[PDB]
Amino acid sequence: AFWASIAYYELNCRVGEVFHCNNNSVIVDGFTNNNSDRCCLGQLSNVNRNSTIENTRRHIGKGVHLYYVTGEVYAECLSDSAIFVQSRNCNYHHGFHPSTVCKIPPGCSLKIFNNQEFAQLLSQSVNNGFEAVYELTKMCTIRMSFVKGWGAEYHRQDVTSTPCWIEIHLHGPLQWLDKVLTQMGS
Repeated sequence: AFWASIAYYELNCRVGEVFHCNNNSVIVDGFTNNNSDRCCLGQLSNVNRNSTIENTRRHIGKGVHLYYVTGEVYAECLSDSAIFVQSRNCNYHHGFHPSTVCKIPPGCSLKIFNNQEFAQLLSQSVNNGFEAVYELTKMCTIRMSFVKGWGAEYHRQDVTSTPCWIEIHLHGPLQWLDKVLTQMGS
C-alpha cells in the first residue's frame, strides 16, 4: 500500500515521525503554514536545532519531488538549492562506486531506483549465498540530504554530517527480498 517511507533526520538525530506515502507523486518540501501528497519538513520540531541547521532548513525550499512509476523511483530537485542522493542501486546501474553520492542540480531529475536491475541482482545472487541475497537489503534503502553534500569530494563524509536529510525505504524491493530469503530455507 505504501511504496516507501521517508524518515527525516537532523545530523545524527532522527526528527519527526516516519511519513508513509500512499501516493505516487510525493513532494518533500520545507516550507511553512495536514496534506496527503506533500510531506512538509518545516512544521517539525527539534530543540537540538541551531544556526548551522536553521540556515540549511531554509534552503530546502521547494525541496524534492519523488515519483514512483511502474516500480521505479525518480527524484526531481524542486528546491532552488541542490540535492544529494546515495543509492546503491542507482550507482550499480550507472556503474558508479557503490557508495557514490549523486548531486541532483536544482531543477534536475534522476532515477534513483531501477526495479529491473534489482530483480536481476536478486536472482543473480540467490544462487550465490544467503548473506549475499541479504545485503541486497542495503539496496532497498536510499538516503538523500539537502543542500550540503557528503561522502567523497566533500568536507562532510557521512550523511550524519549534514544538517538535514532523509531516508527512503523501498518496501516493494524489500518485500520480495524477504520472500526470497524465506524460500532459501524451510
